[PDB]
Amino acid sequence: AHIVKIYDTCIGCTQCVRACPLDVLEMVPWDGCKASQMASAPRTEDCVGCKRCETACPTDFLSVRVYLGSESTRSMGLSY
Amino acid sequence: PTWLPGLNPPAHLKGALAGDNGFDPLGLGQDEGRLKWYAEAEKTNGRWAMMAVAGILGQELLGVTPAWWEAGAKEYDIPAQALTPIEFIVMGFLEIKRYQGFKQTGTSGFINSFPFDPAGMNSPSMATKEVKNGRLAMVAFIGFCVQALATRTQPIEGLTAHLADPFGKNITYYLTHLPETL
Amino acid sequence: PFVPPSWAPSVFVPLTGLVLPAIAMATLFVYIEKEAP
Amino acid sequence: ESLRALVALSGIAAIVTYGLKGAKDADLPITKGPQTTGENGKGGSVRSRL
Amino acid sequence: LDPQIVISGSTAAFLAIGRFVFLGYQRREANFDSTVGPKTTGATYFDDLQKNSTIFATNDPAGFNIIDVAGWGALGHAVGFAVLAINSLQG
Amino acid sequence: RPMWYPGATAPAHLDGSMLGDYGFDPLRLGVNKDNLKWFREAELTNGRWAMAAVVGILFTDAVGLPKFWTAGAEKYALDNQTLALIEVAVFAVLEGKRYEIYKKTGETGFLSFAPFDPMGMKSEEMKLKELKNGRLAMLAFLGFCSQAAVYGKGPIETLQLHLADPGHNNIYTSSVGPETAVTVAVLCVLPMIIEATKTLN
Amino acid sequence: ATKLFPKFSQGLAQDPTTRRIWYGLAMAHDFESHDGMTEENLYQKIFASHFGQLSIIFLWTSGNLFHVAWQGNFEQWVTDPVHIRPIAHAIWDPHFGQPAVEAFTRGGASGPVNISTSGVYQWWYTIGMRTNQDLYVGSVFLALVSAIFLFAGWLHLQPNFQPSLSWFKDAESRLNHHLSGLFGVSSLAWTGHLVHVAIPESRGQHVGWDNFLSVLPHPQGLTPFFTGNWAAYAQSPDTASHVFGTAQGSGQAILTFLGGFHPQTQSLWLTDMAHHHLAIAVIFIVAGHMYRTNFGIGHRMQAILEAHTPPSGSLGAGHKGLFDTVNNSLHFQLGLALASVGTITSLVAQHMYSLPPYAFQAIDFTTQAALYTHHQYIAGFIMCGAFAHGAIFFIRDYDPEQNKGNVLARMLDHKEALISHLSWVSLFLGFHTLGLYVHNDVMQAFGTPEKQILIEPVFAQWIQAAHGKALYGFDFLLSSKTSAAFANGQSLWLPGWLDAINNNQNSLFLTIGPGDFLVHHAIALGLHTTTLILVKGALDARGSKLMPDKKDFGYSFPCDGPGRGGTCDISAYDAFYLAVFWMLNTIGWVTFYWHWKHLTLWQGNVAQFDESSTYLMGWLRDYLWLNSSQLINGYNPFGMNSLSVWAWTFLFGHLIYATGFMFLISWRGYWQELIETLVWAHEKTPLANLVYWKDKPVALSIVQARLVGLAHFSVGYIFTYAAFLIASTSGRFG
Ligand code: CLA
Ligand code: CLA
Ligand code: CLA
Ligand code: CLA
Ligand SMILES: CC1=C(/C=C/C(C)=C/C=C/C(C)=C/C=C/C=C(C)/C=C/C=C(C)/C=C/C2=C(C)CCCC2(C)C)C(C)(C)CCC1
Ligand SMILES: CC1=C(/C=C/C(C)=C/C=C/C(C)=C/C=C/C=C(C)/C=C/C=C(C)/C=C/C2=C(C)CCCC2(C)C)C(C)(C)CCC1
Ligand SMILES: CC1=C(C/C=C(\C)CCC[C@H](C)CCC[C@H](C)CCCC(C)C)C(=O)c2ccccc2C1=O
Repeated sequence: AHIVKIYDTCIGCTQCVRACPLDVLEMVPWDGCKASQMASAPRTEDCVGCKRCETACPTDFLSVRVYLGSESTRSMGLSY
Repeated sequence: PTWLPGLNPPAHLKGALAGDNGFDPLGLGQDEGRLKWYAEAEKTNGRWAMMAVAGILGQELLGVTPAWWEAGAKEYDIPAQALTPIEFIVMGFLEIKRYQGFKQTGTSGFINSFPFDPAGMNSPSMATKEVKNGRLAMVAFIGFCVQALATRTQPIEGLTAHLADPFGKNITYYLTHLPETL
Repeated sequence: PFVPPSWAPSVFVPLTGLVLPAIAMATLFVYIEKEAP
Repeated sequence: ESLRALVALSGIAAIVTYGLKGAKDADLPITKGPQTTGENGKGGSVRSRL
Repeated sequence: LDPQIVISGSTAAFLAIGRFVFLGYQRREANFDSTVGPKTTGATYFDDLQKNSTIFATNDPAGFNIIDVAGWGALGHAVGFAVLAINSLQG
Repeated sequence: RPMWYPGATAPAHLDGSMLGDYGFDPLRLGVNKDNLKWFREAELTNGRWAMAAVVGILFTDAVGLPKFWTAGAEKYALDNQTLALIEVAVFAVLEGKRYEIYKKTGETGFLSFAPFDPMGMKSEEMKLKELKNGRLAMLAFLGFCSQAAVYGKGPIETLQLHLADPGHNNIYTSSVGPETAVTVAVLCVLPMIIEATKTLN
Repeated sequence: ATKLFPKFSQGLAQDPTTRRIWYGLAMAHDFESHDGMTEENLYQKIFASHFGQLSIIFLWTSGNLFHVAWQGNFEQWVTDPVHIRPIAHAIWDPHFGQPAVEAFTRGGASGPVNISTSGVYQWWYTIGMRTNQDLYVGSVFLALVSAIFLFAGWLHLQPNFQPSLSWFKDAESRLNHHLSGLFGVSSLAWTGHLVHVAIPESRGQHVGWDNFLSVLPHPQGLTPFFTGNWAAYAQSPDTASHVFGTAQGSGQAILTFLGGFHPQTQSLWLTDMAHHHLAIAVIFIVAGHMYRTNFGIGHRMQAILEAHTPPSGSLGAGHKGLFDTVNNSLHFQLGLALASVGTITSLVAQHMYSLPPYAFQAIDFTTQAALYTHHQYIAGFIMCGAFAHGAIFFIRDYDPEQNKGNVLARMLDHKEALISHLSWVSLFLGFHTLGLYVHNDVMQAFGTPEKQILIEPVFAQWIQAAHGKALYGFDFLLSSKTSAAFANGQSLWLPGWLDAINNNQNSLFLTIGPGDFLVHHAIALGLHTTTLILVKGALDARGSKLMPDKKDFGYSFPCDGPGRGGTCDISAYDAFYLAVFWMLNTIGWVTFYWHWKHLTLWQGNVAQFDESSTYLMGWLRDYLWLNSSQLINGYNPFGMNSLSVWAWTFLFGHLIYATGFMFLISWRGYWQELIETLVWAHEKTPLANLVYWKDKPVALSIVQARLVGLAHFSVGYIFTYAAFLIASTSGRFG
């Protein structure tokens, strides 16, 4: 399983969620920014680490990171 | 007691181990159990050194033909090649006896399945004499070795050649007149 | 006092070329695939 | 373990005996050898060197 | 050309020059407690073959142990044999 | 339980339940309880044939008859090719029952009909006595094969060559002699290492 | 599943792929990142591993002694070594045919032996071996010593003898023993061996373990040593009419200072090497009493580091707090060690081609070639390792607050200046070197060879005139007869050095010209470039502007994906990865250059070098093309000869090399899809869907394939060049 962490510079623009091809990110209520939202990663056992969430983040140096870790049969994307 | 005129004895002299003179300038004898192993090793090196000095001095006083260093290769009846394994076997048995007693029960020496003391006396006045003569004999035997290497003499030749001329025939002579003696 | 015999390459070469690789690879292959209880 | 021991027994008892009774010419090496003094003195091209 | 005069005078000179004038300057470098006094805060063997064990006692009024004698005598011997060796190659 | 070097350990499956168990297995061969069941009769039969071979190897070299390493070489006997085929059939037949009677009963007997005891003789604690004799005999057979080696005379002839004679002609004054001294010195110092393995646990 | 292998990393022994096998082979010696690794356990494992390495080294040397003594002809080689070739070992290959074995049987042997281009024969003849028996004794001894080291390595893991952590990290007590004991006493004892055995064997005598106790090494003997008459050990040295292995012109001296070469053997005198090891033994033993142990007079390294901060603050804190990072980290110490050992290795090579120590070296030319090339390549790899462990130090063991203001933080503060100026010098040397070579090529291609730039290397020729090479007409400091240095050294150690430096037949201070100018600049380009890549990788390991948290990923991580324009090869591992290619190139240049200059020296025409060395067609035609004539004729449809094995290795190298390109050029995912279709095919095939994988097959990961491609590149490169060098030099002169 990989390590996906959301940081506090998030502005809650939902770009990371629409870019995730595996549905491991979701938007939770929050009271720290104008949009009153913040991303969260409740299902990092389904993540494969494609790093589209990092590409979609607008704020400079990113508000979401994907640290690579120990692979499994789901995090390798093996269909056989 | 201690080697220097003045020393606070370290953590190997409490008041007594076998016979102690507070001489650990490097500081090895500290690990517990290990100092006991060193004590037994000191005793047994002394034992072989006492038997060795008795050996050389007994060879020379009883009038054997070669000196003690050329005594390995005269001739014998077996004579030389089959003398190693027998030694190894005999010393094996005795020695694994010694160790396998010393490890389990008797933290002193013995020879065969004992604490060995058939017809003798056991008191610290004998233990200190044993250790002292052992040290004396180790130093003595290394004296024989280096003295024989430099002078090419049997030991009593050295002692009488020194008693015939104290001022002279010293270590300075035999180290600065080396082609004379070779 | 030490000399290896004349027939020594003939025996020791295929031993270390074929046998020890075979035992090594078979043993290691059983070791790799073992499941922990 | 049984047949795995059997292949060890047979593999050893085949290869080790191939060493000293695979002398059915092995093409060159086994005591058929160089019957000519092949390249003893021929070593170098400019300097001979044996 | 006496070896005893050269070596004995050498070691005497160096023991004197270490005795009287270079003692305190050598003892100002004993104070390393500003940076290191616990070389090893250890409990057992493998730590006290590395920590101090014995203290060589001196009734010497200034306090030369056998170690300072060994050091200054060693330098004296090195320099004395250097003098004899430079004298050795035919002047 | 007198171990193979005076103060020793016991490997963790050679307790005192076997017969000749002096606790010697340094290479961990019989670690199964399935090969012990088999190595026991390997031990007993390998030893047993050698016990039956020592008698022949001594009598043929006491009475006369040409020396054993050239026994079958010259042969006044019959038809070298086919009597081996006689030496196949009766044996394989016999082996069927040896292995079968090994399988059906527990680890003891072999002959064709039953655990073979036509006498009322010892079937007791003295099976260790004959396996002890056997493991003596196996060592005795290798010596004779090393006498068909280096000296080339028979058992009793070299027995006369040394065994009325001093230690001037023995192993170490012979062809294969410098290696035996090394092996004696190495084997003798070996339990001194095995003790160091288990002193530091 | 949760397989056993490997036990050091639980997360690795978890996945059902074949990644676990390769990674389990790859992370075995990464002790710092196993499961449950404390610090004491780390040091103890490193200690036992060192013992393992020592065991392997000594066992290997015993192997060399054994094979030389058994299958070689060292007993016959010592009678005439300008003749019968060395023998390494004998071959028993059942694949051979009749002319193969008929060909390989060379050197006076009776079967397929192959020549020993290693220099062990000259080493063992110089130090004092003469027969086989001595070699066997040495082999048995070294095998025994290897067994001792292996046993000790097992010993110090047993829980009663495991040294505690603070026994390690004891700097001051380790350096006194290393410097005094390990260097000084070893050097003193080696002097003992030279004086007692090696010299009287070179006078003609058999000083063995028998009767070395009863033989005078010098016919006065320890009288002048204890009197102070030491120059009486140098009177009447070996005459210049000497014959080495006999007593002809034999002297009596044991400690001289002559310089120069031996007039008949083209090596240094043995007496000088005795004197040298004696002198530096004294120096090292004296230098071993600097630091403090459980006594008085010693030094503290922390005080020494603390007091060296300069006033005016040109350095911030100077060396404050370095001692708690040199002591606390292993990659820092390993980096320093690899740096020093690599530079010393280069020095070994550079001195051993020019000042050959061993008897009848430099008349076996293949020995010279292989030795120098070997040590150069070894030095290259070692230096690359030094910078790699620098990068690992920065990522894993660096701490900023402990290093606030020392020189180590200053180096991280202005690193762009460093990288910029390394870039500048690399560019400058590249443009001008390549430009001058291309210009000379164009001039040579057209009919005008006099229209080309040939700069004379006047600096190095100034230096060579400073050392005594009286050919350039400069007349100063050692070439002038009225200098102070010349007159002071004249009486004892100059006249050998001048006769050895004015000879134009040895390798000592070869004559140089414009080709050497150009090639030396090429070499400087190699060094500055490789330093650029490595230093950039090291200093940008904490983070860059493309990525300011590179420290959170560790040393060797793949990439950061397609974002921000895509970041391939961003790790420090990949910087070192790029640097390896430059190392191979640069050593290629120095070794091509050395080899060709000495080929033209040994053949006879230095003119060919001094003319054709100034334009790249000269290299391609006169070195690579002309000298590969006897190599590729190692076998043809007409027959084969000795150098057929080399002519097969020579293609083998190319094959590995070209396979190396595959893992570099074609990156991963293509292979992932291909392997997936293969999985389908084996899954649906009848009569072969009865055998399955236990661990699912996947393609090699991004990081691994770089290492594999580099392995093929390096191995093929080395095998190809070794084949060409051995085959060419031994085909001509051998
Ligand atoms: C480590 C150094 C070393 C090396 C590289 C070689 C290399 C070779 N030896 Mg050899 N040998 C060595 C040391 C070495 N020897 C020593 C010390 C001895 C004395 C016991 C011998 C005795 C010996 C004989 C008698 C013969 C060879 C032969 C050979 C050749 C065929 C390979 C073979 O069967 O070897 C077999 C080698 C051995 C049996 C000795 C190795 C013993 C040590 C304990 C093993 C080392 C283990 C190793 C480090 C672990 C690597 C494996 C691991 C990756 C899984 C080959 C050139 C054959 C030959 O000459 O053919 C022409 C041959 O017949 N060797
Ligand atoms: C070859 C026949 C043979 C066989 C099958 C056995 C079998 C056995 N013995 Mg054994 N033994 C034998 C001969 C044999 N012995 C001989 C000849 C001796 C006297 C030297 C002994 C002395 C002995 C003792 C003292 C003990 C055993 C024990 C055992 C049992 C457990 C140990 C084990 O796993 O061994 C398995 C062993 C094998 C399967 C043998 C494999 C053969 C190897 C691979 C080749 C050996 C060749 C040899 C090294 C080279 C020739 C040697 C020569 C130069 C001296 C096992 C049933 C132990 C036990 O439980 O008590 C009964 C025990 O304590 N044996
Ligand atoms: C005098 C005592 C002594 C001695 C001899 C050693 C010796 C050694 N220690 Mg050591 N050590 C000591 C005291 C000593 N130590 C003390 C007191 C401590 C506690 C502080 C330690 C703590 C310690 C640690 C923690 C470690 C060692 C290690 C080592 C080994 C280093 C590896 C090696 O082989 O280097 C060999 C080096 C040389 C021979 C010198 C090379 C000099 C130059 C560079 C080479 C060129 C010279 C010449 C040209 C070569 C000729 C080539 C020839 C083939 C022609 C070495 C055996 C390491 C080891 O391997 O552990 C097993 C290790 O990890 N020691
Ligand atoms: C003093 C010697 C020394 C020591 C003790 C170390 C120790 C270490 N290095 Mg290091 N290193 C060294 C020299 C050394 N290195 C040199 C000289 C280089 C330059 C090449 C490097 C380059 C280097 C890198 C780049 C890295 C390390 C890493 C490491 C650490 C883990 C090693 C590991 O897991 O590898 C496991 C070892 C293997 C899997 C072996 C691979 C086999 C290689 C590819 C050679 C194969 C060639 C093949 C045998 C040819 C056969 C030919 C055929 C025809 C027969 C470890 C602390 C790694 C680290 O710290 O990770 C963060 C790391 O990333 N080192
Ligand atoms: C009692 C007293 C006194 C006196 C004192 C003294 C006098 C002392 C001395 C001391 C001494 C007298 C010491 C010495 C020491 C010595 C030494 C310590 C040495 C060393 C040596 C060396 C070091 C050497 C080395 C070497 C060699 C071997 C050779 C050459 C080279 C070399 C150098 C390396 C008086 C009267 C004052 C008063 C007070 C009291
Ligand atoms: C990355 C890193 C690292 C590494 C680094 C390195 C790797 C370095 C190298 C370096 C080097 C590798 C250097 C070199 C140097 C050298 C030198 C510096 C030289 C000098 C010389 C001299 C000084 C000489 C002189 C002389 C002459 C000129 C001649 C005559 C004689 C005489 C002596 C006078 C470390 C680990 C630290 C850590 C951090 C990071
Ligand atoms: C061919 C290739 C593969 C496919 C490689 C595979 C599937 C592995 C092929 C190796 C086979 C299975 C065995 C090779 C035989 C070797 C001798 C094995 C050596 C093993 C050591 C332990 C000795 C990649 O996955 C890849 C990934 C990234 C960049 C380039 C490439 C690439 O070029």
